[PDB]
Amino acid sequence: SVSKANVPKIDVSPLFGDDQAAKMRVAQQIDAASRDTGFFYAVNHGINVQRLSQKTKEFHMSITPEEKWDLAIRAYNKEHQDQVRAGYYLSIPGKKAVESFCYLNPNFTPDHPRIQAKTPTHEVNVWPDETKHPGFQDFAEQYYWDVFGLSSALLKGYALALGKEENFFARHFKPDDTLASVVLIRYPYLDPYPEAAIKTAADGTKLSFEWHEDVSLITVLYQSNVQNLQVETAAGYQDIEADDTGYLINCGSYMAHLTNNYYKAPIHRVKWVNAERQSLPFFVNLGYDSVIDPFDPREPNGKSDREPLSYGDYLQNGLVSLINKNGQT
Ligand SMILES: CC(C)[C@@H](NC(=O)[C@H](CS)NC(=O)CCC[C@H](N)C(=O)O)C(=O)O
Ligand SMILES: [Fe+3]
Repeated sequence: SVSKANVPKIDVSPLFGDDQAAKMRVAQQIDAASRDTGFFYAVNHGINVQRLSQKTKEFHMSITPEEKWDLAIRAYNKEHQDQVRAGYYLSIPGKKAVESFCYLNPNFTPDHPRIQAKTPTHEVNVWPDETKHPGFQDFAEQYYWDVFGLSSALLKGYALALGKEENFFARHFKPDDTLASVVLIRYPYLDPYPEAAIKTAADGTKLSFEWHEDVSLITVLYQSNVQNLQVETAAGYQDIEADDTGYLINCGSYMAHLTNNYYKAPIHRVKWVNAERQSLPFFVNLGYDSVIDPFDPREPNGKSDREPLSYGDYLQNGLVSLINKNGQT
């Protein structure tokens, strides 16, 4: 018997306005969800997720093996030594079902100083041919700033929930240097489904992706309406209900670090379900030199003995660790 997680639906629209009391009431709900299971659904977010799902589908279903090779990250293409984060992540027929496309800050150009200095985790996005995928790059770049704006509002709610001024996190979340990423993940229907892409958990559950903590400040996830996520609690894993109109929100391990585990990074995993579906996370990352002094909301003085962690060092070590533990995606 698997129980269902209590994932509240929070109306985040006051975070875009100037009703300070209404923002505090949103902040309380974010606090409550972050201290409970760690997940909530953001509703009334203003983002056209229907156009998002349709444009992502057309891209996933029309891209050819030739274009996948030309866009592949260096894990699949030795010629692309500079693409570690951005590019296409190929499925392996008969072996690996999941495939995805990842892109970073569109402001990362050859003219960008972080690219000029060859700073790790900074890459220039690669895109498919415009004539083969008309308007895809325009949609994708626009979506990046749409979810950026939504994430900036959410960070105001998280700051207020912790008793800080509303720009506590958002001041480090800037369009010119953010390391945030969009990942357009396809989970295909396959008949027969390759058993090499199905992992069996310790409790017998069939998984597509094992347990993990998110490498992020927060994660802003859209998924199609197929139930798949489970969150770990002390009483075991609980199913997270699907909702293809809202964004699912949770903290990453950088939030757990700076709050002295007051807001934990929930451990979650992906159940195996043989169904064509989408998973579209936006990983809210700060700048390479972003540092937030850790604090403890439990203590009256808020003092913490945790070392400040440069976000760039956190992100580089976290992305490598996630590959070593859960595998190349
Ligand atoms: C759980 C979902 C968010 C999704 N999993 C994921 O997106 C998993 C676990 S959070 N994330 C990753 O592998 C890290 C991708 C980071 C990205 N390439 C970058 O350079 O920033 C899924 O459906 O598998
Ligand atoms: Fe995750």
